[PDB]
Amino acid sequence: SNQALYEKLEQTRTILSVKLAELINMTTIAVATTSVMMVNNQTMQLIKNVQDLLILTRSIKEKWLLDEKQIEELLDNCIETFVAE
Amino acid sequence: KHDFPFNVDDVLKFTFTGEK
Amino acid sequence: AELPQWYTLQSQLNVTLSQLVSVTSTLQHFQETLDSTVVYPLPKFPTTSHESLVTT
Amino acid sequence: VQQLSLFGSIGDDGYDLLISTLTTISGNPPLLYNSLCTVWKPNPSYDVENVNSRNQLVEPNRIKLSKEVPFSYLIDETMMDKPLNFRILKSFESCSPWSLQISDIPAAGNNRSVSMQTIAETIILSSAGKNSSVSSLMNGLGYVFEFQYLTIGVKFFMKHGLILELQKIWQIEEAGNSQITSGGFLLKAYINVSDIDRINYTETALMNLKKELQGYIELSVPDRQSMDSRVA
Amino acid sequence: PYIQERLKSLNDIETQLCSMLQEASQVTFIFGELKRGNESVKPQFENHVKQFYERLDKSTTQLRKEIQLLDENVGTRLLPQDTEKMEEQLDLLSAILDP
Amino acid sequence: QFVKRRRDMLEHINLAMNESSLALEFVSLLLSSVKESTGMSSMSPFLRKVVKPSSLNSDKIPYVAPTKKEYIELDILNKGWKLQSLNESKDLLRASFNKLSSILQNEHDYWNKIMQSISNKDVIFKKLLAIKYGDRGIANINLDLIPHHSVKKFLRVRIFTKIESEDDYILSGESVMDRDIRKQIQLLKKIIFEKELMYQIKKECALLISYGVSIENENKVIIELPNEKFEIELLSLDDDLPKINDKRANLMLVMLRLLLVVIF
Repeated sequence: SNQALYEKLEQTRTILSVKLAELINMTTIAVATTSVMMVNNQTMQLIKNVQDLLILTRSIKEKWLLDEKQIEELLDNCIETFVAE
Repeated sequence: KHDFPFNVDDVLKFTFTGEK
Repeated sequence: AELPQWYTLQSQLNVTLSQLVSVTSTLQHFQETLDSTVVYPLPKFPTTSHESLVTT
Repeated sequence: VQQLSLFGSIGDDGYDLLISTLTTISGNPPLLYNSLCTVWKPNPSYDVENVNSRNQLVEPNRIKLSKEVPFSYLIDETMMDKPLNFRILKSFESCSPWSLQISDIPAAGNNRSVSMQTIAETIILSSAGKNSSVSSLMNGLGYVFEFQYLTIGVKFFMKHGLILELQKIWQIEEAGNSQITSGGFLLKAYINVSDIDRINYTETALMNLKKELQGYIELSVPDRQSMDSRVA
Repeated sequence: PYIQERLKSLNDIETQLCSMLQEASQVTFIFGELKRGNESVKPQFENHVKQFYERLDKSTTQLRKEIQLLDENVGTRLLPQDTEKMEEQLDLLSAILDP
Repeated sequence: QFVKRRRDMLEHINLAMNESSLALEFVSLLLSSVKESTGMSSMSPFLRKVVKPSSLNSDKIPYVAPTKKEYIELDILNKGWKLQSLNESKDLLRASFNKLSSILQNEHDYWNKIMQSISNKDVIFKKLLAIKYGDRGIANINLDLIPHHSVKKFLRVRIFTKIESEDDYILSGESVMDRDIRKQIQLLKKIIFEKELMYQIKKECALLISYGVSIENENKVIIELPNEKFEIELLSLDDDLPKINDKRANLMLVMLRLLLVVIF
């Protein structure tokens, strides 16, 4: 089940970094408004990627989570003192 | 900068017949 | 009353953004052709009854 | 007696892992035990027609007598001063009350889930007289000593009469003791049933054990020819 | 303990993610400063982005190594009573008979 | 608080639906000029009876786009909108930095609180973390253990004595009562343990009924003797020294728990 964390986590890292570079290369170049919302959606996707990393590390943490003489004498004095014979 | 023992049938056959 | 799952919401939002970008791309690709023609209704048009609609 | 068993085999390295696994599953520590089994085969010097008085064919079968013996006769000099637990296996006038048993060939049926076997058993309490030895008794019945094997291992007590025997088996001879399970431990999972509903329920217990242990140790069904003690 | 120290290391990785967020607000904010028409905030920009990808790379090495520890801990130190009550009653009884 | 936000959703998405529908109708009606009726299929029943096929104007005018592209009046707007994009991105990223910072703080405190509840001596089980005492409670967040706050069911035994009146009895003895995570573990284990022993006593008086040991209250049984009298009660700390039999009651209770351990 760790290979799914390898491929999934690594994919989230590549999408985060590469999508960040695509972001900065799209912030620097109704086309303007479409750039506004494409950049904003890339930013929010980076936020969801960071939150995804936090959830996966949380899943990692959850994976880390998931003699006889003293009795004879003691009971002897206990019974003798109890009954007061 | 960055990169991306034995055989169960033979043992039981010994326990029931004694052949090795 | 209560918002459902977020996967369907974000998916529909991604479809909306895909449609907007898909329309703006072809629109910006054909910006010289649409500016080289005029469109206005023909006599075959019930304008004697409704006039503001044709303006809209 | 109908015994339903499923066998397996492990190595000398995963012994602690299997003991810990079965300890966490059964919730009880293993119990160290041992048993000696002597097999008596028909006397080759004597010849008897394999037929009953009712003109019916008779198949010759071996007779196995098993008993117990304390570990004081098993621990030598280099084994002293050690904890009496499951970690020992990794370092390898009258007569006594014997246990007389005869095992038959398991039932047929392709794609079977369990290994049902019919075994007759009577308890030999004691004896007396001139020839009071168990060997002379078997010679009087018409059987001679063929071979014997001493097995030492651990057993568990779960539910529904299931027994897990993780044991090693040695052959007791005069020239030397050869280890048959050299390299690992023999695993067993049998239930002794004295009805169709109880037999199918026992098969359900064994299938639940194999399903629970699926992935770790595999419990297959042994061959019938490997459990047939008939003389040929 | 083992899971205590490793849990603290995971918390350190989470703080490295927080630092990744600091360097994110720094690359975006100081980047916007670079796009306002200023070039004097360039060295601290490049240093903040280099620290961004460096802290991220350290998070990848320590996190992947941690998952390797998860793979190499299965079976060993990771799972795939009335005695204390009796001794409690014995110590309590001895406390009664001997105040 | 939130219904207003739902109405904001209905308003924004409502306006988006209006502009999208009007845009679709405009595109279809603009299409109807050059149509073979293929684009009239996107119309409404009114637009179909209003517009007609092979209609409107198909005339052509010279190009106006390149003359506007030669001007440099558009780059200004582009730069402005991109700058605003940068600012908004910075703001949202900083807000997310605050939220994730607080979340990491609180959750890290939670982990630092869990470290004292798990190693190999402290036992833990399993979308929350449960724990069995004797039932099974659920552990949540300092930390607290919520069972099924709660009553303190701790039983006690009192020893009575009949004086020269040969009629009733007087109180002569009574057992003393003594009061983070492991503390609640041991306390609740004592609660379930003593309540289980009391359940065994309730299952005991039904067979000791003929020997004088009579059961009266579900949490109070009496024992009749020709000279003395015992009372076993299971109460909390809300109901109810020259006494002498205070030690015999303690020894009697310790013998009760010891006998229960013998049964186990």
